[PDB]
Amino acid sequence: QVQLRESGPSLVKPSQTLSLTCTASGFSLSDKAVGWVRQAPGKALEWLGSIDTGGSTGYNPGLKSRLSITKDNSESQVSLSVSSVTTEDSATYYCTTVHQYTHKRCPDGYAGSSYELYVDAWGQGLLVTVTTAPKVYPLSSCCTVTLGCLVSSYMPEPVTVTWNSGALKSGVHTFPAVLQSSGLYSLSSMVTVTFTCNVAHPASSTKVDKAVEP
Amino acid sequence: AVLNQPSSVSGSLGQRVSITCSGSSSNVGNGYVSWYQLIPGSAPRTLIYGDTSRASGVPDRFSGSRSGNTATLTISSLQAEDEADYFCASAEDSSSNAVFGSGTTLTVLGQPSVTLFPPSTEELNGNKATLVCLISDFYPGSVTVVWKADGSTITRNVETTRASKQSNSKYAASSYLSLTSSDWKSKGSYSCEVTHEGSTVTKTVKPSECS
Repeated sequence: QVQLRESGPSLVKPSQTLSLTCTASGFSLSDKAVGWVRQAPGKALEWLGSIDTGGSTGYNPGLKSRLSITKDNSESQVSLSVSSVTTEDSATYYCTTVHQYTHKRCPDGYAGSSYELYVDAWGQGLLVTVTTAPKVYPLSSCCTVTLGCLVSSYMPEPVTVTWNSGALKSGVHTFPAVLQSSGLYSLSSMVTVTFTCNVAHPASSTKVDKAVEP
Repeated sequence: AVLNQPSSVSGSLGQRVSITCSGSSSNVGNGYVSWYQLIPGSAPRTLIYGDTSRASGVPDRFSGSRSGNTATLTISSLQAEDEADYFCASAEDSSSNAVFGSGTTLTVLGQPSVTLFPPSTEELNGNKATLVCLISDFYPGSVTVVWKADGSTITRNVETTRASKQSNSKYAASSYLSLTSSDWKSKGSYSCEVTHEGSTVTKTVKPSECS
């Protein structure tokens, strides 16, 4: 089918440029238009910009100065550049396909302009947070069974948790982290019944494997 | 800028509710509104585009309508599945510039367990210890976490996460007690007393009697 894979750094530092790449699998870039939409933590969806098929560009006027969007048909990828970032630009960034059309509107006998844009398909959203590797601890209960896999002290968000290389999809509940006073997150991923949980952290590029037994 | 929405709305289960989205004669007045559903943990899905047309896989229970400068999304037969943040949107001044709504928070009114973990043996080797109390599937999402040590209440190092929407329209949370291995053996018993609509579900672990 049609999906949009967002790829880029999940951490940037102030007064530098954040770059992202959207990989398009399932459709052509000379067939559909691509748009960028971000949501700030506690805010509304904010329009960023769009590039159609014909290579023309259009952005949110407030952020046109700091924005730039290009694409490469051959790689079937679209790029985004947000310059001179500040601590508020940390947000979830969604890659999307948009359908744009300027409808004309003349009187009822026969100029005018009525503009249309909407999002067709949404990406999944990677949260750029504007480095700390996690420490993994196995968990088991005191004397069905319940097994744990505690990820300890990591920055920035997020971490992706699986069990046995994606082969265990059952009874798993990954939890929302806590914001400790130290500013280091800590989340857990319970499983309820040779159990290795695989934890990855995109910022530190770390991948560890910790087995859990009672 | 942004479109006006009630930010917070409430309706009852199986009934009918309506979310207003009002703007100018340059955005909503042109009248090509879109609607979107954002459930936490999932991607935003497109609901209605061009005022009234429903998108792929969108049942006709979600009906888009418009009256001049105020578009209105109406959800018929509410379900727990429908609790989310709904955003409207229309283009302004160009085909390449969109504005979104503030987004309202849909609440379905009529709808009606915690495992406790000790710190890993590996963690106590750095003389650090972390009590993990994971609560899940309670509704609604208002829980009072109180740690208990030998009948007394603990205040230091209490770290609790806010309630979070799960896939099953249920709210789950996590609470962390970051201690050291020294005073972890000091008390004789530790209790994680969570309260949910007056009921107290308690999980307890004792340091010696757990190894």
